[PDB]
Amino acid sequence: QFNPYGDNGGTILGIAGEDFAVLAGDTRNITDYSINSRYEPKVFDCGDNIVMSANGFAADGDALVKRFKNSVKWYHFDHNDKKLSINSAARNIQHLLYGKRFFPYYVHTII
Amino acid sequence: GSRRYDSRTTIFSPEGRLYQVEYALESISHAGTAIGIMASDGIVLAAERKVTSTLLEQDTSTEKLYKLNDKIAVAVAGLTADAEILINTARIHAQNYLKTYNEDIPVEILVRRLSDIKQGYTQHGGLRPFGVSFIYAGYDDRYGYQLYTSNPSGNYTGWKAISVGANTSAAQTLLQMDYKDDMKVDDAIELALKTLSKTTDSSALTYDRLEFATIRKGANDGEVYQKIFKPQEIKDILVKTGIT
Amino acid sequence: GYDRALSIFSPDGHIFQVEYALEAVKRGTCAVGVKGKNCVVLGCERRSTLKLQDTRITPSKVSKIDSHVVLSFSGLNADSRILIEKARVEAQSHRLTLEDPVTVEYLTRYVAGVQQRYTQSGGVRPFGVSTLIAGFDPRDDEPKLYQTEPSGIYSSWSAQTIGRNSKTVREFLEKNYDRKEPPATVEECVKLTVRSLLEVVQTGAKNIEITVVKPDSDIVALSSEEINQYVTQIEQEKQE
Amino acid sequence: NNYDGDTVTFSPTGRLFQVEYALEAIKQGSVTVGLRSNTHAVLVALKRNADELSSYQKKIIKCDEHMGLSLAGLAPDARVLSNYLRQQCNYSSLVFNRKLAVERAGHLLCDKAQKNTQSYGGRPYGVGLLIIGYDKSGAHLLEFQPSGNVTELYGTAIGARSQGAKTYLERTLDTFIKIDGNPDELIKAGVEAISQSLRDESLTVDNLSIAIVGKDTPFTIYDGEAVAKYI
Amino acid sequence: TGYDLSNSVFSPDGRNFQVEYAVKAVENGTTSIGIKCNDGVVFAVEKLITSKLLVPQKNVKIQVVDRHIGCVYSGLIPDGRHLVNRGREEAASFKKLYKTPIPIPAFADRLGQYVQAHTLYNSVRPFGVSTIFGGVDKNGAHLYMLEPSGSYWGYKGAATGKGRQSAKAELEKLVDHHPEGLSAREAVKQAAKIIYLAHEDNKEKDFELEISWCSLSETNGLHKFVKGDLLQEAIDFAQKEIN
Amino acid sequence: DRGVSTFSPEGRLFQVEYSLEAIKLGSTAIGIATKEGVVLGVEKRATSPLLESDSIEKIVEIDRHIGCAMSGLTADARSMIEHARTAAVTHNLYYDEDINVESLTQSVCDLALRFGELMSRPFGVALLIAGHDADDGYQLFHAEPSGTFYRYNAKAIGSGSEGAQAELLNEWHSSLTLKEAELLVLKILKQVMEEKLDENNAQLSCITKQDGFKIYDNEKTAELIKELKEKEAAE
Amino acid sequence: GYDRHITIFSPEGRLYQVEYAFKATNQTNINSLAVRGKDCTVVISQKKVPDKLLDPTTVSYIFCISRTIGMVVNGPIPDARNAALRAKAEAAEFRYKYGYDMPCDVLAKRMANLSQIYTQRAYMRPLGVILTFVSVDEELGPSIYKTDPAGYYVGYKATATGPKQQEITTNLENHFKKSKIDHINEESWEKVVEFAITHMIDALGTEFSKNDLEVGVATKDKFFTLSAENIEERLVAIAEQ
Amino acid sequence: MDIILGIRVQDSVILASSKAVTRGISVLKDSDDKTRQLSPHTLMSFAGEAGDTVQFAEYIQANIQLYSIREDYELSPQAVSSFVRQELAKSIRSRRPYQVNVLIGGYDKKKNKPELYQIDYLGTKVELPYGAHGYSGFYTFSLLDHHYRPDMTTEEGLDLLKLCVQELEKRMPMDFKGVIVKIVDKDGIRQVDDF
Amino acid sequence: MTDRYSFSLTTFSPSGKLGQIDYALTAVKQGVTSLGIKATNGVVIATEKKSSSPLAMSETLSKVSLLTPDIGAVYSGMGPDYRVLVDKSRKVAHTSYKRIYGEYPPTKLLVSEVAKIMQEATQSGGVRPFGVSLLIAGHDEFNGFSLYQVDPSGSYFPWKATAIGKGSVAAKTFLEKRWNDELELEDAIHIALLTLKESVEGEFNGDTIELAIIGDENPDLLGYTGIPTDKGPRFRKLTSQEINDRLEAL
Ligand SMILES: [Cl-]
Repeated sequence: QFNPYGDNGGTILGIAGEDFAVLAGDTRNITDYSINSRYEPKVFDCGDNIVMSANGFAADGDALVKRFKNSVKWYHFDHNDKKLSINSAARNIQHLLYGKRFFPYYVHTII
Repeated sequence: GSRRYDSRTTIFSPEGRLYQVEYALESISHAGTAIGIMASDGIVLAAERKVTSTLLEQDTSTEKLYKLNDKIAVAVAGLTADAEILINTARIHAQNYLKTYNEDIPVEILVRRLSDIKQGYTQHGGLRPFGVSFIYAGYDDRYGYQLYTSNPSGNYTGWKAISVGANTSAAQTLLQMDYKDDMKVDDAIELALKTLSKTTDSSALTYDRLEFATIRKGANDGEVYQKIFKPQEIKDILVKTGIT
Repeated sequence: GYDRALSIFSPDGHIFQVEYALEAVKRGTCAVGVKGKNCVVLGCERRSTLKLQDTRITPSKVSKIDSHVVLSFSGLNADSRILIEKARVEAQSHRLTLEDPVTVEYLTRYVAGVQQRYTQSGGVRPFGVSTLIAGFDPRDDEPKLYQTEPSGIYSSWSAQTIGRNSKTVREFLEKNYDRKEPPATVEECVKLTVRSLLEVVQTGAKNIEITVVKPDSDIVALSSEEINQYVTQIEQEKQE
Repeated sequence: NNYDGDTVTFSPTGRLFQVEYALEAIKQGSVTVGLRSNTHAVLVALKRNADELSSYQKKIIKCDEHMGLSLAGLAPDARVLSNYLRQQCNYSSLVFNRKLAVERAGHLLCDKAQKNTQSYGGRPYGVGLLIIGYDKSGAHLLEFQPSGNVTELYGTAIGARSQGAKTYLERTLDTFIKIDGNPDELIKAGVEAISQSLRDESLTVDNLSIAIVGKDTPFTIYDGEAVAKYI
Repeated sequence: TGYDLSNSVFSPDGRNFQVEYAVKAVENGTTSIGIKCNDGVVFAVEKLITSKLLVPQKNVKIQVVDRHIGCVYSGLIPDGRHLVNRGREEAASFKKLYKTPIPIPAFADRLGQYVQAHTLYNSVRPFGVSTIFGGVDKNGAHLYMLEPSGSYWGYKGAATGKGRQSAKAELEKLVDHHPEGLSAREAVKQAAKIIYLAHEDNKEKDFELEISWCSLSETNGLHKFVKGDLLQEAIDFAQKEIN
Repeated sequence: DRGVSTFSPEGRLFQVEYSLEAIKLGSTAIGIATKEGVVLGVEKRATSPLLESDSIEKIVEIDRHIGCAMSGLTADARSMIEHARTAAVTHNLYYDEDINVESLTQSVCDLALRFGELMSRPFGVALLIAGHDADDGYQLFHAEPSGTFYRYNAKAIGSGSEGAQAELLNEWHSSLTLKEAELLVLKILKQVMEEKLDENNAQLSCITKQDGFKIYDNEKTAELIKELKEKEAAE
Repeated sequence: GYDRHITIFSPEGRLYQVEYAFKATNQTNINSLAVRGKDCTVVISQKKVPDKLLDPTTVSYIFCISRTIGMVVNGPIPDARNAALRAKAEAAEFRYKYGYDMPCDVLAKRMANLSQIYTQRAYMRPLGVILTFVSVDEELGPSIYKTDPAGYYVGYKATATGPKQQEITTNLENHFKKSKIDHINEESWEKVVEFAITHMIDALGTEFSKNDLEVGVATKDKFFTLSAENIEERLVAIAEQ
Repeated sequence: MDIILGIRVQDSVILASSKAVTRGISVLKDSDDKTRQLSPHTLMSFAGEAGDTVQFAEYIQANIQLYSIREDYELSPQAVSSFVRQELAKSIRSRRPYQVNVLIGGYDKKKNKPELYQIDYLGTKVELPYGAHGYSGFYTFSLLDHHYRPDMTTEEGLDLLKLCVQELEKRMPMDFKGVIVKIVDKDGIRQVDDF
Repeated sequence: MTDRYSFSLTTFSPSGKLGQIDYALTAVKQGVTSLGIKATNGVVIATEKKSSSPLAMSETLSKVSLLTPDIGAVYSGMGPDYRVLVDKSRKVAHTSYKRIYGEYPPTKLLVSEVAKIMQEATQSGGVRPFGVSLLIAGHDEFNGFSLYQVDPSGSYFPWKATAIGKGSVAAKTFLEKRWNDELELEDAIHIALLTLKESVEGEFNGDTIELAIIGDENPDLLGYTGIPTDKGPRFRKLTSQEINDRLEAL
């Protein structure tokens, strides 16, 4: 039977300071016991000073980042170029994820 | 587009009338008269067939009087084809109620639903209304014997005695004159036949131009019987009251 | 599906099908609502060109939407059944989800919304009906009377009338109803309602229907004799 | 006359009057100008108010980082059409990782407008559009008419008294086409162009709207104090 | 009367006036032609230069369907684009199911049936274009012309637009003077001459010439636009003949 | 007849133009924007004295930061308000923030041209939408059945509009206090109204950043009416 | 008078749109004729190619519907090709559904039923065409069945259609009065084609070159059209007698 | 859910229904009323799947109340029971069937007779002198087969019911936290508070 | 595109008439005469075969059609409309009856279904009424022999004997003089041929006349043997030769 999920490994980490924040992630991408790439970035600048990573199943990770990046674009189009605040991004990403509640994005997401 | 050819069947006149309903009523006023009279021990239905030919098969015929269930019948004035569409809907509705509640449908409930269907054709869908007026005669254990009428507008009302179709104005005046509340079925039979005889556009009322039916409790104990009269029985009842 | 836009704007900014629906209301039998200090009374004209009627079974002019709210109307009778049915269904649906019966304002707002929808939907004509909706909110003793019309607008009234010759009876009510002192009792409210109909009706025989709604689902319809006593009493005070 | 009831009817001389009436709504609209060099493309628009208490109706809309347009006529119709362009640009990016060619953008608008001119019940769009962009073949300017006709130009103008600017640009053609690597000069030429369409009114600070896209410039709009430089 | 107010209504003659009215829109358009040759077809069209501000070579009117068919039309340009979009859909579904690229007669009937369908109902408008189209398939070269009614035939030469009669006369001379056949390169030159000669009926605004061709030997059976040296050579041949 | 989405020879939509005539028959509504808030006022216009005037609802809340006034076929406004409220609440659910006043207005205006042969006809009501957001501060918008909306410093709609607008042109300046705006709405309403203005046939409301959208009591408006009459007599 | 624009009854019980579709039938100014032999069914039609720029091989009003059925159309080519594509599709589906080739008369009935629908349904116009179907049916033998915009259809001993149809019809009637039989008593289809052209020449009063005619022939298990040279061969044979 | 019982006597129908609502290893409530009044003289008790029970009960209640308002009339217990049966008979072939078992106790005012109907989730209807759903029947039916008489008074019925509850409290594995008892007769529906 | 005609094309005029139905009856009046006569042991339906051309084979055009083995139909008015009605009628006898009860519908009920189809063409969106009147003759075990007329409105009436179309007025009067309740099937066939001759102008033989009967079961026309309860169709079309035999003793 076809299994629509896979595991691409890797790990990510976010820490916040007083006037800054970091989002780190290793660049290794794997399936089973093989290395697919030694440098495949999974931390992205999404605009409006928001960085994002969706780690786990890379196909779902990329799909989510792609949809959120597109969401930032349309937020500007619909609300007079207003900056998307981090709290508003968080709420938006919840709806992106929960919209696939019964066929989930197989990822841990950090912004 | 097709807007050009749309009659707009469901609109108001400047006076606030529905053109198509009014014109359908005008159509019905040329159909053969039908009379319903409600007595204390039963109901009479009497209707005049539309100008008959001598080669028409009179016994195997039905044009005016139709059975909806064992307790309810209707007299028809208007387009027969339109009436059968509605009669079949009414027959199914009765069975739906019986299937749901295990009790025969109360007369008004059946009358309301049939009248509601008519109403719909006057408010939405762009279709012509049904050119039919019904006289409903029936019995249930809540109100006993009941007469109703409905017309193309989907409006319905209850009656002690009523006529539909041709010469209703003259027929109603005659019924209003000789009707009284303590009346019996056999008296009502006579009144019905006498009224048609005086309002008819024919030369003389004969058995072959009539349909007749009674709804009595004249079965055996606390139950109701529908009697759609055979040709010979109409011939006899016409002699018994001395019309022929 | 039949799609035609039947209700549209004319050059002067009128929607004629809505306005012609008001003419159907003007043709209907007169209906009046008067609210007292502790009640609302709904009075209705019944035309007398129809003798040989059976009043046991003939549809009554005032309908119960729930045990605490009533609806009367003026206009096309067949049209009103559709509004009443929808209102009754919404009444039960509200009790089911909110666990509380409808307020008279809410029930009125729903009925008016239905009417409005039929003024800008394709393939339908507006309702040829205006309604008087009266009752008492759950656990409340303040009387409520509302009026709706084909356009969809609705409002609250101390007393109001609709139907044929309603302008005559409105005139009567406008000088005979004191806002500072509404009919303090049931008897006073029924009388002022019967008086207002007698300006327009004819004989006070089987021409007038009266329904009284009191708080906590207390609705009763008066009989001929009960109403006839009001008719008899009013005429004797008039000969003065 | 008898043939203007809907878009689906041809007149005896082969005209579509509903489309022509839609074209008329553009003519009543406020003037907007478009022009380009080999490095940049510039939109200039005169904005219109209801009175002295109202805002000035925005004429310019961004479609992507490399594309946008200006409008003359029914503004809601421009919103529908710009939204369609935003989606089409977006589809090209998400599916093909490709910036939509300004030429394809024109073909897509043509075909969307056309469908509204051949079916019953619909109506033509009542707005004209000037689309500017910078893609893999350099700077571009397009003119959209709701008849479906889209045209690529060095410069143009649509709206009331657009003929003044259109004549000016026709004279200035050899000058402004070679304003390469100089944004402020290409705008100056466009601001002088739109000045040939003014009557009794002159360009003020809450009246003028300028947009620019080019080689090293994302599609960006200037309003208010940012256009004071050009008056 | 009123028979002409609604598409698909027969007049007492047996005519569909709305289609005849669409034909008037075609007669108002610029001239376009098609010349069938030895092993292919050549298409050319008149592009009126309305203003100095039009970018030369950059408002292309001839359109390709699949990789082997070319289409040109006169009249309402958007209507022509709609027809080509459908043509491309038809050709794609034919190639999907049957593998082989759509034959020209097959493609001709696809457009024909689609245009004919827009004369069957009052809820659609007829097409405001006559379309000249063709290419090379397994049976050689084919040239077609399709009209608003849905009527189409195969042609040795075809012309439509404001200068159709001038162009038709010029086409008939070529058919008479070359019974054996015209070469692809010759037909390109002749197309340029005919467009210049047909421009006399539209001579207020000067114009821009656009040519394309499909030839088994010259373009390998694929549709290509004529550009650069071959275009200027064809323009010069035409300029020499008008003087 | 003719199509509902037909253009006139002058390039305008018949049904949209005709709905604008319906709005001219409506009761007057006025809005004034200040740096201290936006004031919304309407003429109630009861058709009969027996009608209980406080049941006339022509000023309406969309969200805490956005209010709305109406003029024309007011029954048409119900679904517009329902949409506006859902749009506002939905945006807060999706983005954990208040929706911009302009974005709300654009959403309502998107419904407008969704008619044809979608609803059967345009709306017969104009809206004045007033609110506050952090980006553009206090704002007043006029939303029409054409689908068009303009931002206004002050605006009147309805039967008395062209006279009231000319008055607003003279009176408005960029330094008006909220109290000054309140009085100005009352003054101009009293001018264009048929019957004599009081607390029962006119209604005031405002939106401020601090307290949000508030409809005034009949007691509060009555005192502003008294303050206005005294100030006009005082010179 | 909108009863003349769509297919509803006029006060006299007529359908004008159907009547006007009949007039569209003669718009091409072409006459067609069909006859039956012992073994075959021959249909002939005039071929008028006025424009010198036309490719004459693409101008045709005879269609091969199936391997066994041929159809000639009287009426404008767009409607003609519309009818032909539907007929082809219908005949193909019949074979797939029922396991045997669609008979000429059954296809005729089916196409006549479709035409009837356009006379009753308002949104669809009638096609301005008359369709003559020919075959050698495996049960009924040589067959001619003809359809019109009214939805009428019937079988024929022989038939003609077009502007000058009455002349050809009476000419054929007079021959069958003389011969006393239902068909052309001839062995080869070649001579039945010759009979067809001969009697068209007499009735129309015109001479034909090889490019003025169009010929379809139905035999057992195939219907085919003739080339210009096949017709020329046939024209020579008539002249030499 | 769990225990619902019904006894029809000379002049009334008595319904007893357990008060516990248990989820997992916790009794979440001990005062739950597993009943709805459908009309003034008709009461329905219910047991089965969580959520399903109350949802079905209230849905039926809304429909009967709607009927009452429309016709200004009270449906007979027989008619109501047939409506309820049909709804369950529909449900059993749906994508997700209602897993609810009901008892309907009513007093027919036209007949002046008490009536008790037992209907399971499949839509299996029977009229009975006494009824039970679930495991309760396995103790109560035999008990009632012995002690029940058709002419008993409401008081005799209540004592007969006490005997059933006592047996269930002795032999049933689970603590059902007692019963709420309601009587349906000519005067309508009333609740016994001290049981 | 799509059928935008979702509204009625037949509507009531101020006088109450339904225009399109009236005009459909006018089309029936123009139609060629057809008739039906009911005997004690059968029913006969007859009509003239109006040939459109002498080159046409009028055998290929059947005006009298079998609907069920015991029911036949003939018409006056528009042929194409009749043809599709026969298709629909044959199907509805199966779908709404035979596929449910395993037997053919009684005449009155099949007639009822055809009448419904014709009524709907009088009310539904974007259609004109059918331009035909039908005469349906049939037999069934519990009703015996019967004859019905169905009009464009959808109305149907049972007849002892009647005619429709061109010369119906004269033909009905002729039938009134000749019909009695003791007519045997052969006597009814004789009267049918006499009545038709009055309305027919040209040739009057078995090739210009179409005639069918509803009579005894025909085991020879069943096509199989072995089931005692299946005894064959009561509908039979008289041959061209069978008509000429009766035209000599006329
Ligand atoms: Cl068929």
